[PDB]
Amino acid sequence: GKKLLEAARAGQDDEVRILMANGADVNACDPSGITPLHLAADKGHLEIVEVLLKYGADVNAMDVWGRTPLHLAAFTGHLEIVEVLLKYGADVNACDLNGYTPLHLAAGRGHLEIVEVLLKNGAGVNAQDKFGKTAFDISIDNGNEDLAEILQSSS
Amino acid sequence: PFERDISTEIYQAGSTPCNGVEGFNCYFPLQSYGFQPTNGVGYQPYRVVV
Repeated sequence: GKKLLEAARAGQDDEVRILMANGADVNACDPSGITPLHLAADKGHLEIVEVLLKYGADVNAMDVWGRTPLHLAAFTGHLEIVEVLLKYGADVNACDLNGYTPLHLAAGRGHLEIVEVLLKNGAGVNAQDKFGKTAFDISIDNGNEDLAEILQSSS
Repeated sequence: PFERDISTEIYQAGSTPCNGVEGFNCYFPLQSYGFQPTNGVGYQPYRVVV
């Protein structure tokens, strides 16, 4: 189990392919609940995400803070990771402990394409965090005019 | 074994300092205690001594 997580953290293709073809669990995690897909979306290893989704990895990874693979896809700014995960059937309105939707993270992190591709899925523009703020408030805090326009267009 | 966890500060993961600023990855101090009025053992607090 730990070998798969370390190999995914190391960005290894054949190693993880052999490990998950050997019989190891695809959703092995540490006491902090770090799934292999969590690190795959963290470091932008596209082939790792593809292999995990093909072999049937979890789509609703849940760590201590409540982060999801799509949350880190929007946080780090990875192009096709979020696309393949939404093709898997990922939820769009997942709320973590802080209540920060992935759209809020993408807006605050300046990823226009991620915001738009989540918006196509049916993203909730009127989603609120634990403080009652929306993605528009975080965007205007970040001072992004074009992002504010594109978020207000669908609102 | 035989140690005390005394953390009078807040986390920072790898990037965002949180010294008096709203940090999105800095988390926050210890969460409070939900003394529910009348519920099951999941919300029935107990007092213990050693």
